[PDB]
Amino acid sequence: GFKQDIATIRGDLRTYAQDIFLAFLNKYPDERRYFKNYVGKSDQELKSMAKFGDHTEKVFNLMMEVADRATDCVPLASDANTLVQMKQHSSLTTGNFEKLFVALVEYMRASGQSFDSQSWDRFGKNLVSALSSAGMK
Ligand code: HEM
Ligand SMILES: Oc1ccc(Cl)cc1Cl
Repeated sequence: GFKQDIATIRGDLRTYAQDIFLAFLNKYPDERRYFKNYVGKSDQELKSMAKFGDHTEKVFNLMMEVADRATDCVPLASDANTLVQMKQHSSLTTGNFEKLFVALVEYMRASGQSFDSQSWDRFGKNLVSALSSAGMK
């Protein structure tokens, strides 16, 4: 279920984080504009860049913390507020977050694996509502 999925992802965080983030940029290539140092770089060039692995791992570490603190895939308002008030997220809208979660669920459905992809879709929908409520356009 969702709790096991958090354990699965955490066990190999850097690989899942890189694979899901690339799946996101591949599905929505205009989103790469927010990551100016990743434009025009192949996947293997990205993996040679320290900050690509560091910043993907830390994004997914936080995502897993927010997922773990949720009740029945409903995140804490405090965690939504953290994501809205981050300087790095100042120009984002809830649509950016929805795209990441559409890509994450598509990755889980395409994987070998028994992810609870309905729960990740729900968690994403609930996190979008919490982000709006915390003031994200
Ligand atoms: C639940 C979803 C997300 C979480 C948990 C999250 C978390 C984070 C974290 C922890 C950082 C700082 C990483 C570090 O300094 O090492 C970060 C930076 C950033 N995030 Fe997010 N983020 C999320 C979604 C998004 C989305 C949807 C976008 C844009 C489409 C975005 C754009 C960025 C950008 C541009 C940075 C700074 C890039 C950099 O300096 O490397 N994030 N995010
Ligand atoms: O390194 C990252 C991976 C995913 C997302 Cl959404 C943002 C950042 Cl900075």
